[PDB]
Parts: sequence; structure tokens; C-alpha cells
Amino acid sequence: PTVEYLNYETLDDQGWDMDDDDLFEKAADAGLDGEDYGTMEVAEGEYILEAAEAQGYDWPFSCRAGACANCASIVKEGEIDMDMQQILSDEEVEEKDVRLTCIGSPAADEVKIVYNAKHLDYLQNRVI
Ligand code: FES
Repeated sequence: PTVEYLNYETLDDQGWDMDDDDLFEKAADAGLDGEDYGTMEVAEGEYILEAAEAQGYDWPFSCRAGACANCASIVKEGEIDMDMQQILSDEEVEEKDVRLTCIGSPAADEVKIVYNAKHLDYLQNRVI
């Protein structure tokens, strides 16, 4: 069960694409902040955010006051498991590739996803 994490910020700075230049593959040819890009490996069933949090991987805990269901990531390929669901929408995982990484585990073997989505512009304005 391995999941490749890629800093969403490196996507803009490097000016690359998510699936065009295969950043997950081209990033290995350069050498960006290991904490930004790299292949994550966690046992199946272990909360990804936690398994990676032990290696130093940080995540924008987008947990609001009173329940929650909108962390901040972008699965580049693969599926993730998590508690029940209803508010979220498939269109969000297909058009935004976002999902739950805090207490969510990997549903497939090799799954790619962008970390630190907080940089997104859909939230940058609501940062303060
Ligand atoms: S930000 Fe609340 S469960 Fe992830």
C-alpha cells in the first residue's frame, strides 16, 4: 500500500501539470523538497495523514468546528477509504480530486495525491 504525495505548491512554482508532465515522475528527475514530493508508504487501514505525519509530512488540517468532511488534498490517481460519507460529492473527487486524508486510509495500492491543497485559491481568500 503506497501513496505518492506531491506538494500542490510545487505544481505552480515548477509550472508543471498534474498528469501532463507526470510531475510524480519528473519530480524524481530533479529533487524537490522531500517533504513536498515523494512516494508515501503506509499499511492498508492506517490513516494516511497519520502514516505520513510520522515521516514529517504536514497537512493543512481543514477541520472546522463541528464535524468535518473537507480536508485539502488532490488525489492524482487511486482511491482512498474513510468513515461514512454523504456531504462530499463524486464530482468533487473527479473535478477536484479532493478527499479525506486525516483519518482516511488508502483503498488501493499505489495512489497519487497532492498535499497542502490549502494553497488552492478557492481558500487562500478565506485564510484570514
Ligand atoms: S480537515 Fe477535517 S477530517 Fe480532514
